[PDB]
Amino acid sequence: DIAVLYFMLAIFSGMAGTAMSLIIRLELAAPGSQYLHGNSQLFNVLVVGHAVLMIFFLVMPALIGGFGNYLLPLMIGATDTAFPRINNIAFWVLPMGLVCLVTSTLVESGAGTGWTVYPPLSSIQAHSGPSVDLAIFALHLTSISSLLGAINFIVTTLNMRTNGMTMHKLPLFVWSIFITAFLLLLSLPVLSAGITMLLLDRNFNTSFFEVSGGGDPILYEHLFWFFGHPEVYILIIPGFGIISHVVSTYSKKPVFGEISMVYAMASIGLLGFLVWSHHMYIVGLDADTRAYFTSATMIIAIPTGIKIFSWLATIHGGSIRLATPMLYAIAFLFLFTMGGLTGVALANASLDVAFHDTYYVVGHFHYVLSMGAIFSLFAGYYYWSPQILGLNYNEKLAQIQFWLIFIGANVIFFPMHFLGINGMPRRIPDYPDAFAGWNYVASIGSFIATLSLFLFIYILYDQLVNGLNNKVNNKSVIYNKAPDFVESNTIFNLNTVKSSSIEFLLTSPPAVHSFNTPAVQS
Amino acid sequence: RHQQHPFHMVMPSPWPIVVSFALLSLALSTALTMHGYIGNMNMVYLALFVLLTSSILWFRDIVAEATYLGDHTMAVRKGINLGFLMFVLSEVLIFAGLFWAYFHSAMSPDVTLGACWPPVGIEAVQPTELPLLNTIILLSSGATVTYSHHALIAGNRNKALSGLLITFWLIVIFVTCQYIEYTNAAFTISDGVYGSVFYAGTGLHFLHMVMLAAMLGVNYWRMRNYHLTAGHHVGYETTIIYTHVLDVIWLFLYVVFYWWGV
Amino acid sequence: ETFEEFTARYEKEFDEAYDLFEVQRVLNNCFSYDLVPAPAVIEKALRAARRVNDLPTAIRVFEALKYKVENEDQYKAYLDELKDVRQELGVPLKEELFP
Amino acid sequence: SALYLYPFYAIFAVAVVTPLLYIPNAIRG
Amino acid sequence: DVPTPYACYFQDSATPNQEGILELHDNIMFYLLVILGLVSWMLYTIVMTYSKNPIAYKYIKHGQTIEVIWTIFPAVILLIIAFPSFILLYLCDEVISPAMTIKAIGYQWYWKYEYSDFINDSGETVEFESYVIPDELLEEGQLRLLDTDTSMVVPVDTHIRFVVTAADVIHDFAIPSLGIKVDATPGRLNQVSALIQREGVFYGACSELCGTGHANMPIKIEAVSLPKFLEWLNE
Amino acid sequence: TGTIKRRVIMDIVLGFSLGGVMASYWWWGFHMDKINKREKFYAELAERK
Amino acid sequence: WVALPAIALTAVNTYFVE
Amino acid sequence: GRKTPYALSHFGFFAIGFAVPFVACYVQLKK
Amino acid sequence: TKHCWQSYVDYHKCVNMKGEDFAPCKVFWKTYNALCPLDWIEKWDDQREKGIFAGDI
Amino acid sequence: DLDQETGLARLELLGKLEGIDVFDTKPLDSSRKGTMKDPIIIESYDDYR
Amino acid sequence: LLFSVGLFAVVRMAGGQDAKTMNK
Ligand code: HEA
Ligand code: HEA
Ligand code: CUA
Ligand SMILES: [Cu+2]
Repeated sequence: DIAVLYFMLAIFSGMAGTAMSLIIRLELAAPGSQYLHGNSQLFNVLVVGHAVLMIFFLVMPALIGGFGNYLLPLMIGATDTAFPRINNIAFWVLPMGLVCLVTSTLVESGAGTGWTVYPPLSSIQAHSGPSVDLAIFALHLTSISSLLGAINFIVTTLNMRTNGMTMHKLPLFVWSIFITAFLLLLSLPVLSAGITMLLLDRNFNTSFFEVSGGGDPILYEHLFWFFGHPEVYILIIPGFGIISHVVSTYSKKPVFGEISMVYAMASIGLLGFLVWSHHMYIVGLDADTRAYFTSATMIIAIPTGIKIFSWLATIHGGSIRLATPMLYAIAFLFLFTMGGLTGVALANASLDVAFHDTYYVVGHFHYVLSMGAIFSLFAGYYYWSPQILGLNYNEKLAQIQFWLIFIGANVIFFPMHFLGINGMPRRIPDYPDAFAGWNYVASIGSFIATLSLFLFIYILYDQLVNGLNNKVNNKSVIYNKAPDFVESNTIFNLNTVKSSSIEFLLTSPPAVHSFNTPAVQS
Repeated sequence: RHQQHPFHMVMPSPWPIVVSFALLSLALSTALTMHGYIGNMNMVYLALFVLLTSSILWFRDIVAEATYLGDHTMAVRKGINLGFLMFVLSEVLIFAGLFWAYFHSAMSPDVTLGACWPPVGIEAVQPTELPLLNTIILLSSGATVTYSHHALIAGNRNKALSGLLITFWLIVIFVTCQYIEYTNAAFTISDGVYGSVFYAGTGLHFLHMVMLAAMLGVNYWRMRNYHLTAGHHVGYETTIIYTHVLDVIWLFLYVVFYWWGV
Repeated sequence: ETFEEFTARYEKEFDEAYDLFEVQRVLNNCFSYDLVPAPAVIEKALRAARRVNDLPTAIRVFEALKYKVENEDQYKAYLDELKDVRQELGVPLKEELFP
Repeated sequence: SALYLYPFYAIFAVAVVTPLLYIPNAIRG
Repeated sequence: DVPTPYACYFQDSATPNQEGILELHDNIMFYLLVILGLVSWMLYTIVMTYSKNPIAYKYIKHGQTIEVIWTIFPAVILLIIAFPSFILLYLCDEVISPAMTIKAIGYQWYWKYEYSDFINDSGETVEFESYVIPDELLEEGQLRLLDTDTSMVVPVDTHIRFVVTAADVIHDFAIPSLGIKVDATPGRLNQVSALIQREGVFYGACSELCGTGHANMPIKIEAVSLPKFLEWLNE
Repeated sequence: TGTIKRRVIMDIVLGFSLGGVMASYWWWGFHMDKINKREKFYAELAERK
Repeated sequence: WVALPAIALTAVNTYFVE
Repeated sequence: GRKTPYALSHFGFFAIGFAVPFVACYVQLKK
Repeated sequence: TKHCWQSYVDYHKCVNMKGEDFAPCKVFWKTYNALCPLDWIEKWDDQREKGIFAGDI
Repeated sequence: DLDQETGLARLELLGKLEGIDVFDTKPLDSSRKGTMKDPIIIESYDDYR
Repeated sequence: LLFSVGLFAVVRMAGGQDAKTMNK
């Protein structure tokens, strides 16, 4: 259905975003080498094209909606997504925004001013290169399209619940992206209102986030925070669902703590809205207010810790089978524990006053968001891809892609925790002379990681040629070897095509109209 | 007996309306960003008109699916009801964004340009001449449709048409009165940090209400072709009342500027 | 939950063998718990292996206890009692077989 | 019917042709 | 002090502010590193020492009381990690002590300063606009992109307040050698009270982006004693 | 109980111990290097004016 | 019915004031 | 096609998707 | 000090109106010279000579 | 609302007053053996369900 | 990894700071 083009546009935009990574880091190698435009002419335009194109165009559609519109109805048992007309709306809205964003890059000067476009004089003074209106419209359509898919996923896992599943033992990806869309509702239209406010300010000269008229930019600063903090929780929580499923099926289908897991995910969904706070702790709010803020970011750090202790208990005591998605899950877990550690580090009160807009926070958020989200999307593709695409994915090249990604991204984003505390500024085009050390090996690592992306492209072209002696069966047979089936059902569905080893039983590729008969749980 | 799945299907992905709405939104992008700095006055109105027309085409095909082909059932009824009842709670957030923006601009005083809010140079309207009629006309709108609903349940036609048409002819009068209020206002969009937060938290209702009048004009054209019936609960039948709850929360906006603001 | 009610309950469930994959599935799950299997359970296992007309699962239970046997001393003790049980069974060690 | 869908298809066709004619003026001034 | 190539830590602490930040930073890094040693030993032991046999253990989603034990354990980690955060915020936030006032304002490519703690013998509030040094004007001895021509000069052992605003896309001055970070908003002002420990020129840079000239905005400050600041006439 | 109970107890307790000794030698070594170097430098600048 | 009619009559009486 | 149903459209499609930041950067550096 | 607007209005609603000795207003004059900028005094003197300065007077 | 196309609203009203539901809403767990000697019975308007 | 590091070495090393002596 929508999923195949939905994934093709994600890969297109991902190679565009890695090209932006290539250009930005190739400039950041040595002082003033590759590009003469060390200014917001072309360079801050490149970092905004990079950031907003890649977060909005890659992790957001593939992680929520691709696995959503292909794998939420197939895991809950639904025929199609409950409003089949507006997935089609939202996804065809998306590449019009890709055209809108590349038009924002192309025009005369370029008002690209970072992905978090702060008002005070991003105003009509910058609109001789009026790009930033096109950038905020591309973000506005991506905003409403993710909203539309969020409503669709909520209503699909509400009314089209197949008579198997009650609300007490639900799958983790299903309940995961239900919490994700239920969390997306409560944060999207606030920033839609902020888009139309500041667009009215920079078009029809009423200027309430700007300087004149006593306009105050801190209202917008609260607004885009209040959107962008649950935005990154949208960025990670279906990733937690996918990591739960791969940690399940490659080691041990008895996983640790389901009801505890879904309670912890609802705890993250509760406590994740009301701390927009740490992102500009520094600005000079009140002391009791910022102390309450610092205290509550610790309590948003608790339940994710409970979840990763649960998966730590899960991989323990199970027959691990080190395929490529199990390597993705174990690398996910190791790097995300350290990223949440540095989260607690930045989460303190009196340390953002030394850590804001430096490369220490940059290494931290690249660490959690890049490692977590892209390792989860890696696990999702190399996990569900022979089911949907019907072809086996040449396991040895998947192994070398994993190792090459791991060492490349690690040697990129580990030196930033050294470059940051010494006092690098953020989005610096030309850094001082005493910072030339670690950016060189960061550039080496960026070429390593884009080589691994090109290796992924050769694997994606190798998805044509039906290897049989490379990868056939996840969760190899226990003690049987003469009987042949998918070897695991911890609840006894086994109805027609749905079971407890959920949706591995459709066919390869699944039919254009599956689910004729309603499934049942034991 | 030959049976089936209760939830239904539509025309497949090569469908002109999903490409139409998307290329339309790209035309709206080019309109809003090329009239703003190169100056094409004609086609932003063309983009708004083609948006309205494609919305009515999309709506006409889905109401053809509703009644002219007869697809929806009780599960799909509860699904559309719950979806566009959670759409109310989604609208509460974009509401509360402007609500909290004005709450911050009035609770925290800007030390320049009238530290007391409303500022020195801008004077608010007295809430007793026209707005005392506005709260009561919204209260009557919210008070007579809950009897119009029992009138539609009871099966008669003249009483339901009476309550319905006095409600919505009355709110056409409300469209005219809000137009004359925010025409006769002295301070404008370009004033303070007060003007285009107050005019924003009235123009949102202006946008919602012209969309509301379009939606109920098409609802009445649907009513006059014997489409809707008191047993015809198809799914559009229940999505017509919740804008009264939206007007109750509009009254909740309305109260924060009169009793607590000045 | 304890040792003895486990032994009784799953020997009662275990004399419901009647088949190849049924006895192999109940061998799998009754072997995969968090306790070492009783010698009476493995005597019923070998007798059910005689009932279901299959020899290599009667080899497979022995390498399964060779992994799970948690030391070498209990392994030699099981080799003794299971050795004269083999003399009344006829099943070989893998270490006696060399595939 | 479709007798109004044909001129609507026409005005949509020009409404998605002419902004693509607008964008070289947007890049070239 | 100054950044250095291949640097592990940050610059030298000359404030009780940076002494407290370094102390609390080593505290939180200590708790972070016991948690990292934990999870590294866990993942190595599980993945390597569990080669396996093809059975997985039976026990399904459970473990109530020992699981809630290791959910109560992060809470005591938070309390012990957050009490020094509370005492250091209480020690750092207050500004009541009498202090010299120097005020800054920055317009997209520079800063300028004003000395009005003490109406001097001339009685005039002074100004100087701290611009940059471009490629042609390079003193080859001094270091590039931290080159501010007209330095701040501040007496040692003196409480100093930075009561700043800005315009013209706004941004923030941050000197990581002494640890300052404020808003410099167009309409709102804020202070930060800080003495200094030693003498010596201290270097900083601009945190928040302003746009086409976010690169070329260096920020420095010189630290002298009381009589050398007393001799600093023609301010 | 059995082997998996013995292994979770020994494993988590030795993980506590190894993380504790890694961060304890780290904090002792580097934090005492800080107290030596910085308190000696402040001793020079204060006791020698 | 009584919530609609008499309250709407009082509404039309209060509307004629201003 | 006769030579490219999807044999080169993957390579060429990704070449375009990698090369459009290059031509955007080129026309923005030319200004 | 806190709410610099109150300090400025305190010694600006001095000798213009409310004829007072120059020393208690001079205390707040010295308070405004520190702690509060000097470039914007041209702006909030233009606001006063225009007559739509935000002070109550 | 009778005599309209697609009488799926018939058996909601019909099954509402007589019991037999419309679109086989009901679940199943017959507390069985799962054994090939007596498997769970399969009823369909087809040979595969 | 060798092809990545070698490609990095043979793409660009040109036009940096003034001189090592200037740093001194
Ligand atoms: C999906 C991405 C993602 C995720 C999940 C997080 C999660 C967290 N982030 Fe981060 N963060 C970002 C992405 C993310 N962040 C981005 C993009 C920015 C700003 C950049 C900008 O926008 O430009 C940012 C900014 C940011 C700041 C702003 C500082 C500044 O601007 O300089 C801070 C400070 O508090 C912070 C902290 C945290 C914390 C505490 C968590 C916590 O949720 C993590 C908690 C997890 C655990 C703690 C790990 C598991 C537990 C243990 C291993 C065992 C027990 C240990 C403890 C509980 C003590 N984040
Ligand atoms: C989506 C998240 C994401 C990812 C993956 C990356 C990946 C990379 N980023 Fe970026 N980056 C951001 C999001 C991301 N970044 C954000 C928000 C900013 C801040 C912007 C600013 O504030 O202006 C930023 C900023 C940023 C900076 C500026 C620092 C600043 O001042 O803050 C630099 C500097 O060179 C940089 C480099 C890189 C590099 C070399 C990679 C490399 O890791 C790239 C190599 C990785 C890949 C190979 C992944 C390929 C992925 C796919 C194609 C799809 C997914 C999976 C497949 C199916 C293959 N990034
Ligand atoms: Cu401001 Cu740089
Ligand atoms: Cu955050």
